[PDB]
Amino acid sequence: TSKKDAAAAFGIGSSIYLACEAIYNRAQAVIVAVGVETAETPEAQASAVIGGISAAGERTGLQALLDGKSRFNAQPRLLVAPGHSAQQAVATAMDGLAEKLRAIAILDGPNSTDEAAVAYAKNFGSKRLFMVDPGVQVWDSATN
Amino acid sequence: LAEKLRAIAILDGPNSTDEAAVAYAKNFGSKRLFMVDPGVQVWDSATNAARNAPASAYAAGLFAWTDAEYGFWSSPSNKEIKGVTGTSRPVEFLDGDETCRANLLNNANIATIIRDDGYRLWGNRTLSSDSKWAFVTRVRTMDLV
Amino acid sequence: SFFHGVTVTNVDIGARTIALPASSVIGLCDVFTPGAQASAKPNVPVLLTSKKDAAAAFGIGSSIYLACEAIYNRAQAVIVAVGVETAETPEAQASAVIGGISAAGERTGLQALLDGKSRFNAQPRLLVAPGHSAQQAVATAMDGLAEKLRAIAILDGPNSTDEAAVAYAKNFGSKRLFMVDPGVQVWDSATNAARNAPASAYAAGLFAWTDAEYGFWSSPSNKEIKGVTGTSRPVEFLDGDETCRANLLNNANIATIIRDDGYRLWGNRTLSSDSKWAFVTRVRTMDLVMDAILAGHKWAVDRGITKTYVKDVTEGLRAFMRDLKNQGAVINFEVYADPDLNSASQLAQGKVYWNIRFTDVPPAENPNFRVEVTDQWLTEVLD
Amino acid sequence: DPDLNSASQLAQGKVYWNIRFTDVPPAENPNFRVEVTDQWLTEVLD
Amino acid sequence: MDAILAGHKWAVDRGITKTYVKDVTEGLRAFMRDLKNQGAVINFEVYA
Amino acid sequence: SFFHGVTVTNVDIGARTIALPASSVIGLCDVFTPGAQASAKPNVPVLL
Amino acid sequence: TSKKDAAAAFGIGSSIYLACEAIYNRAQAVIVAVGVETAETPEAQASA
Repeated sequence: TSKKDAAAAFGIGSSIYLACEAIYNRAQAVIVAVGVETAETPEAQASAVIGGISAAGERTGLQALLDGKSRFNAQPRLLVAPGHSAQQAVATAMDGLAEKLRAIAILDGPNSTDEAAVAYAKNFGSKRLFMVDPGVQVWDSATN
Repeated sequence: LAEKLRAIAILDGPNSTDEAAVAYAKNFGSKRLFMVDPGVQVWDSATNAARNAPASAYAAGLFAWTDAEYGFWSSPSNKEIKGVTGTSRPVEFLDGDETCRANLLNNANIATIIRDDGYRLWGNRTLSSDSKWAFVTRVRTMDLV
Repeated sequence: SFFHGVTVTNVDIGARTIALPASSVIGLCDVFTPGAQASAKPNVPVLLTSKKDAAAAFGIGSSIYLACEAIYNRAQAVIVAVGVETAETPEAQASAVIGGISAAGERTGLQALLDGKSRFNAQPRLLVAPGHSAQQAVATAMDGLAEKLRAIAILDGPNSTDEAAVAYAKNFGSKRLFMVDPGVQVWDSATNAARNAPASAYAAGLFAWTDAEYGFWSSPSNKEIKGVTGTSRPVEFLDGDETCRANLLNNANIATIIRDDGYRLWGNRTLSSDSKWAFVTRVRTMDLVMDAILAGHKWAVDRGITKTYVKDVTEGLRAFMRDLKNQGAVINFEVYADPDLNSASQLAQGKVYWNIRFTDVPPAENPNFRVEVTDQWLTEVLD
Repeated sequence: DPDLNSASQLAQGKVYWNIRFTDVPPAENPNFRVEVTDQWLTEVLD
Repeated sequence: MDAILAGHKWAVDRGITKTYVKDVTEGLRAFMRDLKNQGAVINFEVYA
Repeated sequence: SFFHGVTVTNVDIGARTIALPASSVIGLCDVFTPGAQASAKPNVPVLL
Repeated sequence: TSKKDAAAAFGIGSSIYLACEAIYNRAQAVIVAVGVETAETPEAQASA
């Protein structure tokens, strides 16, 4: 529920705290953040964000957002996986998850040319998908 | 078994070209048979890559979704298939051309997956030799009333 | 108990909204010399949206940048430009402009404009091959291409005498062919002199300017051409002579560029054999309301023919033509589901028929005035 | 059932009824027949 | 006959809408009315 | 299923307009002297 | 009836849970799943 709460939970400087910093600098919001461990390859990173169900019988990746109402009484309405939603597999997993929550899954296309943005937006056809193409250039406090 | 339970058996042919799928659907000349030929390409968590799904359980998810939102009297084609990152042997349907290989597959009473990176179904036809029962809406509603 | 609890449903039975597909995308295919200053491969389509982007893709001074400079100095349009390489013989130069398909199944020449919607979401409506449309081989393959895109393939005849243009326009007889005969004499800043332009891209910018200024239902046949300095082989239109040299080319379905300093387009007729599809306004408005309906009713492909389905397609089709009628595009209309075709057998096969009759706005190419003197009111100066 | 409910079968004690219904067909081919006429051109006079 | 011929060269490809014939006629009635109260004509009748 | 999809067809059943071909085009044939100042050939037609 | 019960009954990595994940990602339905063991010969896996 605050910017200091995200740095206390996920550590300051992580790639999900940098998304909570992006939200709390503009609005005063309430985030149900999942947080996954950093996988080795960018292929196996998409396994972590999509997730599924663990061997212990528990949802892991984006699927754990369905516990937002049963555990916090906060059902999410904006589904954001920043950076990983540019992959076709994660954006389709968040496509059907946005109908299990009646949420608006805010996608973001690839940061390449505009031809590769219309070719990416021609894959979805779903009414609960909002796509923001151009990559924002923001100041990094780590690498200055 | 579909005549016993009054169900609709959702089939799927091989992942070869259309010449091998039309020749497979000619064996079936009865209703309660729904053919979805082109294989859905889905992402696998084990190999961390794409996997050719048989695309028989994705039409079943589309059949079970349209009965919740629209109803059992509604055809599940022109509705979005979700969880799909593409189609093995991608089917062409450009604007309205009858020369496309999508309409050359629907004329064998075979539902297809047509859009760019495969995001909807295409076809209402069952594999029936009767002109009356050549609709998956009429077979689903007669067997339910 | 089918369900024990609250059932909140979204019925989704309303009428939809039909929009127009922007009517102003220009297909271009002209030669250029590829290298380090040109960032375009010599057969792929490039989406040029500005004058600086046409120079960064094809290079300054190329024969296709000079056609993009012709459009962007008159209008502000979207150019889907292909670009090709120079052939050694002009007999085999027409084969590179037409193209066809490659060894890898990729369309190369003018056929690459069919990828304009699948790649850039911009389907071209003006098919312009400047300089190469004077050959009959390119223009026959551009008319057949204009039936694939529902476009108006803008031609330009040879810059010889007027009989060479009448004999060139006799071959076609197609309603998607708009021909501008006299070659524009334009300033060339590469040689610091005045060259002769093929006068096809200058009429392309006139079509794309009136769509942004007066609408897609408006003929460009009275509007100014900006970039020119004159006209090669000047044609004559004096005041009101129906036997002028300019009017005899419009009578042979050929548009012209008439006045001193060459600043008017004159002619709104296609090369149509039928007198129905003569005006380029009626051909343009028909392809725009046949493509808005086709690409706007992709929601209604398996919705189920109920009584409220046909009633909410028609009332969403009536509102499309009504929003065109007060806009000025059509005069009146009559949208109605056909009772004589929507039988109980045709509905059972999944076939529903709708009729959209309408009248377009014809361009007033000949306003007559019948002036007379009389002595009817002569006894009115009496009190 | 009009052709089966006979007086000779009423004594058997077995009357017949028919349940017919017309199912909603999916609109798999929504044709549009759009034409350009010159009927309302005289409407442009006042 | 030359004021009308050289003064209506804007209306060569405007398109026949209801406001076109309205504003050519009512732009032509004002030309003859400005001739009537100037003294050139006595009366007029301009109509499509 | 002979076609699955939207079918927009222009039926093209209007009544066509007929125009008058040419009021006065004058065919001429009289003698002349071909040479330097005369740009015509002594048998081909010349549109004047 | 849910994705948890389809993974509790058959386990992840099973070919029938991959079918149940295909249904529950799109709809929310009741699945009567049988589940069989893998046969060696594919000529008799259809008989299984």
